[PDB]
Amino acid sequence: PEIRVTPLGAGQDVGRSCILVSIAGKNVMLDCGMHMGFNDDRRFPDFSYITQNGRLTDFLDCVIISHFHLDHCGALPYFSEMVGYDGPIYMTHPTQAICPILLEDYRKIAVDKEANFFTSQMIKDCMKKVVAVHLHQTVQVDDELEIKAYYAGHVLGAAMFQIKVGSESVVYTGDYNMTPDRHLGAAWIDKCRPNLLITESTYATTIRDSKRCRERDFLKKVHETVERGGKVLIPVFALGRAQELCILLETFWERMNLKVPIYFSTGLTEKANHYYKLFIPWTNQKIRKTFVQRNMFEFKHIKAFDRAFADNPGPMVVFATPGMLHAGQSLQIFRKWAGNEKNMVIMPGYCVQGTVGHKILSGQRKLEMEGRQVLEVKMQVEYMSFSAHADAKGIMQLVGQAEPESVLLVHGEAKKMEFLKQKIEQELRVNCYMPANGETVTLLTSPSIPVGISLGLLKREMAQGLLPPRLLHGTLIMKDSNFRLVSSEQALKELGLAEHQLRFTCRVHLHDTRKEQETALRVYSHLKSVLKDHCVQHLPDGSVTVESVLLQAAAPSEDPGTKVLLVSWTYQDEELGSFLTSLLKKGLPQ
Amino acid sequence: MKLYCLSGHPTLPCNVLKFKSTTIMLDCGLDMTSTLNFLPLPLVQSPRLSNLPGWSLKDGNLDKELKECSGHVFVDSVPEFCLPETELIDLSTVDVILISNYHCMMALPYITEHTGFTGTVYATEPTVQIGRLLMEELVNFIERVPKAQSASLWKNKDIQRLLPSPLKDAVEVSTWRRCYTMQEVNSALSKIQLVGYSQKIELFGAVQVTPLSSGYALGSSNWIIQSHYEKVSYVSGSSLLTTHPQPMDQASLKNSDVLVLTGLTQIPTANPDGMVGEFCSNLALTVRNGGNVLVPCYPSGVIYDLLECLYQYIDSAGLSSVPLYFISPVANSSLEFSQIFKLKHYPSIHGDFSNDFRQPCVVFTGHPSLRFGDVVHFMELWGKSSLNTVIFTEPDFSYLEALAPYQPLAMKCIYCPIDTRLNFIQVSKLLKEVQPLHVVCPEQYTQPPPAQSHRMDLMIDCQPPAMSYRRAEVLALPFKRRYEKIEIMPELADSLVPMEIKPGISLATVSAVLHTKDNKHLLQPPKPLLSGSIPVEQFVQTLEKHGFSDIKVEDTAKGHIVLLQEAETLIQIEEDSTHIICDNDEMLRVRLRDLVLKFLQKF
Amino acid sequence: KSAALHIDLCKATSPADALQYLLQFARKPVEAESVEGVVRILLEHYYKENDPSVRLKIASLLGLLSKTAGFSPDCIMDDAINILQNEKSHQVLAQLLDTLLAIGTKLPENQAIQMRLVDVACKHLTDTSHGVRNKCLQLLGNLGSLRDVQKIIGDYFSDQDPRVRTAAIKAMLQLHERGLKLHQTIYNQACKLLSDDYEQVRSAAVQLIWVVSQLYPESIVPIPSSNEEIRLVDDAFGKICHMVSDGSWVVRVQAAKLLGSMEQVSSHFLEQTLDKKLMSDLRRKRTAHERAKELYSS
Repeated sequence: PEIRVTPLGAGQDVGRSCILVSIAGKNVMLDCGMHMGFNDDRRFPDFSYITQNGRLTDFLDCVIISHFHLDHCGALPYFSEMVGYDGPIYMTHPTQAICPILLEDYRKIAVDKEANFFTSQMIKDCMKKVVAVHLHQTVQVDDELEIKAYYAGHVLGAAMFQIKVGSESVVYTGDYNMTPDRHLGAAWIDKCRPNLLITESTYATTIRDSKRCRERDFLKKVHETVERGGKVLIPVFALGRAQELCILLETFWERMNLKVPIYFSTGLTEKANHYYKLFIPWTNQKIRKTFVQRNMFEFKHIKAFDRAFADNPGPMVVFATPGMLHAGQSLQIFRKWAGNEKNMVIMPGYCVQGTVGHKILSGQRKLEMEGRQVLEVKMQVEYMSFSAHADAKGIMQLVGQAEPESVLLVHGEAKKMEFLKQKIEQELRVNCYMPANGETVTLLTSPSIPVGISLGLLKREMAQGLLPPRLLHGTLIMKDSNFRLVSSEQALKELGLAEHQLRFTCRVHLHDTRKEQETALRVYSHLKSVLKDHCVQHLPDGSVTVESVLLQAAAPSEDPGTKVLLVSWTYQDEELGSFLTSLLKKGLPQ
Repeated sequence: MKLYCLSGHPTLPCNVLKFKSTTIMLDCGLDMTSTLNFLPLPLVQSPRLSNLPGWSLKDGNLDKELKECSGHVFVDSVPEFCLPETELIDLSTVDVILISNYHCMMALPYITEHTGFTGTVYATEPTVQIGRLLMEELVNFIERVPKAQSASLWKNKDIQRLLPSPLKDAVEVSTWRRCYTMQEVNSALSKIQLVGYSQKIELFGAVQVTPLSSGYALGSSNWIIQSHYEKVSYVSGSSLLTTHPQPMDQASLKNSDVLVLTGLTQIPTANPDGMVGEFCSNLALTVRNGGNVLVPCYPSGVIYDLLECLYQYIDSAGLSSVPLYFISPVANSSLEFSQIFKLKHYPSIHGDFSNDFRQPCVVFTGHPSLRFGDVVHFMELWGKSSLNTVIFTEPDFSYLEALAPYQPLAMKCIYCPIDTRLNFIQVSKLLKEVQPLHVVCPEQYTQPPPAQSHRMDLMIDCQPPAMSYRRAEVLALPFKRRYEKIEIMPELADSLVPMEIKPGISLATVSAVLHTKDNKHLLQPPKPLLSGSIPVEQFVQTLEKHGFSDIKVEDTAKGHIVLLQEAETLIQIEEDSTHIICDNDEMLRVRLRDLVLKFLQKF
Repeated sequence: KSAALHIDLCKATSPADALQYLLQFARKPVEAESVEGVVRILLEHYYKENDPSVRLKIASLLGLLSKTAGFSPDCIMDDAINILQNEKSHQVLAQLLDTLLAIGTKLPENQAIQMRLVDVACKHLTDTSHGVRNKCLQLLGNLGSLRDVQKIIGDYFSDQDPRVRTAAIKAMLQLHERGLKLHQTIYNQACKLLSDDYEQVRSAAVQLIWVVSQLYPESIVPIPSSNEEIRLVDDAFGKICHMVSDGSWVVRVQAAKLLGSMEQVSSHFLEQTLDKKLMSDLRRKRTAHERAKELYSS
């Protein structure tokens, strides 16, 4: 009953989120990623489990992928041919549609950079081995194990997955945002009481309101730029991130409107527009309602921008394509904006992509490119956490709703995670981990054994319950097929054992001068007096009873000084029976 | 289990399942044949209605409130809808309501706002919205014209006996009510919690209900109610093959203790595909001759299937420039849902429509009942022209009732009813495999249909109980065994004490105490019955080992007596009977009891 | 017509024939003196009929007859009580208890009400019957005094079914609304069940916490609970806040109205409020501003 969780790519490292999870006899990989900012050694987080069993199918029962980000699902096509995985890859329906879109686009950027990358051929091969799982739909992947999606917010298609095989549930919750950001309300998980909860720890510091704070910051930054031809250079790595940026630009225009100039994500913003409109069910409840009654996500400005913003020194609001990549449209845009006063650049996401991330962190003016290029920047660098994610307050809340036996921290940096771990340990009465890459936690649980009762038995015991001490007896029948709990008598009847009786008769010797004729009457009257609230009877044949204990005056003994009282009971009445005989040994009133 | 059947019609059932101490109203349905019974109500005053005569019922009493059209009586009150009887079982005690299809969920707001009920309706997301815009459509039509001032005044038994055939056959007369307001609609939709497919929504930690896919139009959700022992499955609007909607989950409906099947073909000789084809031919023919076409349909399901075929025929026939004008308030919404999951739709008649109206066209109108809606008015305009046709695509309402008030109509009348719902052959093949032990289904299915002599009727091996109105029918299931989990840290250990009797059977004495938390059972630790025989030889040897001297054994009828002479003791050893007789020496008794007990099994 | 009805009831061919006739009679109204007629007849039939289905409706009919404007339910409450003692299926008993509650409210006389209450305390102890229990709680609540009643209701506060839990809370809530004063014992009990699994229960629980909070704001909770001693109302306000941030969309609605309605919250705590966590469902959002403005006055 031990569930072993070892993050091969997640854990202390952010991106390449991969977490193997061995609930009972079942292994389930939780993601498989393309850590960015490295030319090699991070295309796929190295696979210990792969090196052990030649075919992955045998070792691994199942694979759930969280959503479309290159972080999580990026290296999902690695697995088409080279390490040769077959089985149900389970993503939500919005995920699987957008997943190939980002796979192929990265595929494009990689080949212009030779590299033994997955072609579109093998990406498509991998995608053909995919099953779509609707929201809150319980699907048995195996005879025993099953997996249920939840709403994770963050992006359209962010699925929080609970793998449960038996009564022990490991619920991964990766990239979940606990606020109603645009396109997404707050992520709800019901009260599962899972044994292990696995969480994103990207933000281990508590943040302000997700929407209001990010609006204030954005507006301030824009105004500050605007003084002298204020440029915008913003990286956006997702389809639904582009939409967010567009909405922010709309807000800017609404508040200000001084400069007409607006730019869009890229040439194929048509597509993003399309996809968002398509998946009305998944979007934030309110937003969907607003869409059914109002126009959504108008954009016709990208084309106008491109030509205008071709290395010219104006105000154009360009959210470029893949910012934190080796090359791209975004790199070109950054090179264009580099070294001018006009320029202000915003890091909207987490801006953690290996080397580019490090450069962002320290914001060195003398930055060195991978190639032999000298670029010196003199723009203003500001980062805002506009990226959809849960703050350390949010992590606390979801831990609350799940209320697990234990938690495991993945997908944050160790320092941040450490503090968060300490907090959670102090706050809720659980022990939480923060394991590194390639390190397993053998968190012991114990088996919880399901057996069926006889309804009669259950009813009777329930009745005993309510009037007040509640001890309950009876046997189990164990074929290893149909564990049942049945009554004493019922079990006896089932196995066909005959009705046994262990009877005692004890001879009580009375020594007094009262006449033999009066014995039974004396016994009856004394025991009726003493044994309060007991059924005590004097029967028509002269014997006396105390509940089911039988008392009978014996025939005259050959000792004139002695009168024998026979006291008899079965083993079931042994306590009362021996009590009565110890009582009577003191003799009767005289 | 007692299932109470609260509605007569096979199509809309409203059947209430009392089970495992929790009761469920399996559907809430509004019948609407009562509405076809009343005289049609137009948006703008129609000459005919004003100039109509009475039927001369006489016999004192009413000449005001009963009219005559083509020798058939109608009533000069607002169409009143029959609703499922509320009296046989209190609504309060029916806990949650499950609702299957958007068409079958009307009358939800009647009950929720009228007769007291405090539970949570569970219905899958599509159906809720479709049903919402359908009731809004219904409310709009009856409230477009305020002619509800009048009273029917014909409900009396006496009045019914004398009056003619069309009215005579009302199964209930007294339960008819005027339509609910938009507030009640809102309350109803509010109480619905939107639950996706295959979602295991459990009520009060008792039973687990889950909406399976049915195969029929979007939102069609047959339900399974299981309790870990008995699986009861409810099978309404469960068309096998209807293209786009996710298909019927036969496998998920398999091995069900008790199957309730209620939704089934309104027309057994449906021949769906053929009728679609004929439909489109007829439409084409009439638009070619230059006469107009009128189609009375609903705002979902059949409408979209017929639209896709029409487009294809136009592509194939090159019959363009014939405006396909869909006229209904929620047309806007209807198309929106199609998008979410050359036809021009106009929410308002006498508006965009009036400005854009062209001389030939195909108009898909307000209501199939022909009583309340926009159909009425167009019917009147085109009635007087032989050229113009009307096609009834809808099975809900019989061909002949609509024809009845408007009997002197020039329009060529065509019937093209299409029902995608399982056929009787389909239901027969379904039920062989699903293999359920008892099935409950209305009388209608039990007997062959009135129209046709032929033996198409629904039959199962178990000879299934027929439902009926106001019929509380108890099927033959008692609960025999219920689950109870065992504790981890304290209990498992003590309750893992098996003693082997047989190769494949073991027995463990379990003692614990039970906490009944939120209707779930958990036993955790806070005189046995005896069985067996005493082998006399081995018993005496045991006695000797413990020091007892002077033991004698004698044969008796049906056993032996062991005489412990040194201890003034007798032990009578018989089949299933040991009798220890001694003096009042508790230590001696206890020692002998212990020695005897070693030879017996404890249960 | 009273004696004709008598004859029709027995002449039923089958169990389910009887059922329908009763149903049909339900739909024709009965005047003061005919209601006396039919009650008796329907009791007689109830004795002699072996099918529950029919017994159940007989009970419903009985309730309807009790509710008649002209009718006074005297000389047949004793009969009802007698049948209760010697009845055997839980559904029918619950229906009869419902009839009894109807009877209780019909006439406001102190003596008979008390009798009925005692009868229902007896029926309250019923086992593995979720429904007798609920009906009993309802009736206790409805016919109750002005202490013993209040004490009783806590027993069923901690009951197996959440369905009984809710009923208990509502019953106490009802007792308040007929001019009674709940105890601080009740307060503690309400704080103990604010965090139950079921959504119903939580809804009711805050309702009550608010109730007792308004009853005893001046009173204080001595228990430090990891901080210095603060006011009852202070803690109540806090607990209601938590609920705004609870994992349901309808639990928050409960909280929002009550949070706004709270008075004499300390200026510190009132200032500190996380009522600016308005999000997701826009119904809650709109609702929480309404009372904000009502009490910004304050």
